Amino acid sequence: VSVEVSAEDLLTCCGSMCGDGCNGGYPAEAWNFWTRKGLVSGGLYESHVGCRPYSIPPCEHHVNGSRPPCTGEGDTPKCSKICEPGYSPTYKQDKHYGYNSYSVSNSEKDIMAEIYKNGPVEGAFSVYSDFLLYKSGVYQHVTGEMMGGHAIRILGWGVENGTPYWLVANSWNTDWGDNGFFKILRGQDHCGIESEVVAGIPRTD
Amino acid sequence: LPASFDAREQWPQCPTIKEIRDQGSCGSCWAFGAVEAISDRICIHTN
Repeated sequence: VSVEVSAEDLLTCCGSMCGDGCNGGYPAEAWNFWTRKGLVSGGLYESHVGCRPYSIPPCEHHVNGSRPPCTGEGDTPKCSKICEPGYSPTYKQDKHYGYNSYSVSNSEKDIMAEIYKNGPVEGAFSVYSDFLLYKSGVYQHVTGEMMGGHAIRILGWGVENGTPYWLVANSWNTDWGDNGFFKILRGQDHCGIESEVVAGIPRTD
Repeated sequence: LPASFDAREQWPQCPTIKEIRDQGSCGSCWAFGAVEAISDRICIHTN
């Protein structure tokens, strides 16, 4: 049973507990939110998939392609507790809940065990200028100024050229990086990648 | 633990594991990280 959980629902209905919508927020509180209020289904922008699909259009994130380039940050859409027309059932009957949520230890092995045992987690790392140009390989910060913290999805690990890495999913579409994925140095708490791992177990109901 | 692990191979029956979203012009990555991993785990922990 695979459901595409709506980012929109999370971004817009989590109040100030999550932070401030499009002006960034708190990963850990996002997990908590799902535990308390749950989350509906919702696919990609203008997919008509699920109850609350994403309403902010895609763009070109530091790359060239057909899409207009990402503007910066815009407006946080409104929390509307109703499903898009054409979707059945009700908003409330579409809610998916968490049993729990917890922080994973700043430890390579703990993070490895968690993924292996329960699946992809969420982490965050500080983004430096050289990161934007990521194409392939294992990312390692050398040059460039800092930009900020950036939450991501860690779903695996490996070693390349004896350089161990974390397999991560970015949300800058598929035409950024390696078909939307990147690899970053592991075991050195690089760019703070093993520092803010959070996960949780769904509610089999 | 294995030397290499890729959730996308381990759980091919969960299509969300391979999916790439777009947060667009918004600092919502905190939410994407979340609903992406949540999507995945629902599929993993369910029959």
